[PDB]
Amino acid sequence: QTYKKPIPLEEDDYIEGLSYIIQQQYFPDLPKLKAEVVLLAIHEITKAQLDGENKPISVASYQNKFTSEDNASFGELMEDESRLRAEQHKRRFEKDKSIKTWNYQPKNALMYTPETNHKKQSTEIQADATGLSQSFLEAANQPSTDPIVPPSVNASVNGYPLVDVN
Amino acid sequence: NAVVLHEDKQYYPSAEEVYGSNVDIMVQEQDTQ
Amino acid sequence: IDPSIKKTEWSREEDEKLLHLAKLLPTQWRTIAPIVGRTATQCLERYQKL
Amino acid sequence: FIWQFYGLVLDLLILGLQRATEIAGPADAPNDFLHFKDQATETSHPIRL
Amino acid sequence: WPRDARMRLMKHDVNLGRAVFWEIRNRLPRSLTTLEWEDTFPSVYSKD
Amino acid sequence: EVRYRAIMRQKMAEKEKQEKEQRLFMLA
Amino acid sequence: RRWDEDVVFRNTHKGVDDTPRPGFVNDMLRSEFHKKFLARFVD
Amino acid sequence: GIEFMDMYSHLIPVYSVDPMEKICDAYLDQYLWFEADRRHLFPSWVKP
Amino acid sequence: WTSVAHFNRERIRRGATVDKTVAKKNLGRLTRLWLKAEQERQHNYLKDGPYVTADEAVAIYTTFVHWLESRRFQPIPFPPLSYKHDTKLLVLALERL
Repeated sequence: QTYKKPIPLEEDDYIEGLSYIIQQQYFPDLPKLKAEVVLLAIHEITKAQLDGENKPISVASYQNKFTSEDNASFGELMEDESRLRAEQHKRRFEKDKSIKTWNYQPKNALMYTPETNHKKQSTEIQADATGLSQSFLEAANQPSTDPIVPPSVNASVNGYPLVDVN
Repeated sequence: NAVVLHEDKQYYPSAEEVYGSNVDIMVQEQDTQ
Repeated sequence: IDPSIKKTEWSREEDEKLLHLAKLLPTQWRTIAPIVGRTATQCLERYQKL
Repeated sequence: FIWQFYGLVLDLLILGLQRATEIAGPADAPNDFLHFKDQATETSHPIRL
Repeated sequence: WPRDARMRLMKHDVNLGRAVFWEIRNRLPRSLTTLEWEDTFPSVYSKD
Repeated sequence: EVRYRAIMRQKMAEKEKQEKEQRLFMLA
Repeated sequence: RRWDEDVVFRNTHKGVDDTPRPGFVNDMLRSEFHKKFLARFVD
Repeated sequence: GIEFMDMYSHLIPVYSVDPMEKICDAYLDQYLWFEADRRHLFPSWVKP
Repeated sequence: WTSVAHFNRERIRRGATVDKTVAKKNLGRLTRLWLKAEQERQHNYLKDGPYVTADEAVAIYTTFVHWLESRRFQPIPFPPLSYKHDTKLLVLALERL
């Protein structure tokens, strides 16, 4: 389930589909909020893929299957210089027998950085955590405490009155 | 599909992978006497 | 000065590569330049000209 | 400056938006350095300072 | 500090300090930062 | 989203001001 | 918990461990010792 | 240019930038720090 | 080379040496070693893509946007040609240089 290639959608289909996935998760109040101001088939495929499971799709899964046309046109463009330079690099660079010494590899681990050879998934995200509800922002705007009396008045200080003679 | 961070990168196979499971792999960094 | 610099006119393949990279990494011309094949100043001037 | 606001971003990750708003206070009337608006907000979360 | 002024390694307090470090560290993505236990010292004040 | 919410907030403030104007006309 | 359910990221360090002990890499520049040395003496 | 300043227990990386670019960066630094303080960008727990 | 660098830096950190030449030599060795490591790290970053995933970046940007709009932050504008404090900021910068 790793080798599967993304399908090359057209751009405005890709961005429109991408924009929908973000809005359904990080800006859930956007569609309703559009109405107060005034007053394609791809996204249908994504919903129908897992109609049984109500879990909305994520940004990663959308881009793990759907990719734009330029992001897929650029890949073939860059695959040519890699495959073209392969031939360029390979041309630029009784009885008894003779000595044999080691094995030769064009890329060393001493002069060039080597390759890689070593359940791995985590970091769930709360979408509601990314914004502040209007109800909460109302609460943290209301002054409220026990007012402490000033030490002195017009003439008691610390409560005990200033004594006259009379 | 996961990304490997630079600190978590491993370039070389484990000694058990390269030598098999029938060999005693000893890593004696520190003295015992 | 150095001969490695390609001062010829911009081919179409490297032009689209430059467009794609300039979209991918906003600013950051010193890293776009090696992938495109030209120098950073050449890439920036070409993008501005486009 | 570049570091000081990228590290203000990490502050909201560690604290969360509600606790950050409680700690910093209103935009028009910001709190003191290590003081809260009232004891109701101060004691409503384990994070004090 | 002279001991009897350091932190007393009570089981509950040690667990609480390590739990706080664990939670706060989990709050941060590993891609952009991390917290090392060798640079962190959570000091607990309690009845112990 | 921010620009839409700003429009909505300013329009709700306009609603408050116009209803306050109506109430001040009604008190007269 | 209500007190930790506020934040964005969770379980970011769920599957991490301490260090490869039996690993002996015959490369002084990629061994654990060198990485620790560079992380300590360069700040 | 990049070089390290020896503290004998850790090394401080020192970056040497071009003169005119230094002047432009300094002006941008001053302007940004002055503007941000006026507009209350940093919420009082950032230090120093 | 690397073993000698390790040994001499540990000796310098303890404080066992007073040679000026040894300190300079070891500073050079450590600068070279750190630069090799840093170059490898940049190469790996280009190879292995952005370590911060798309989901993390979107969440961070969204939370920062919500935080900024909660405080009604007014974005900093480009310094106009007719700016009152231009000379004062300029003189402060020149003094610090």
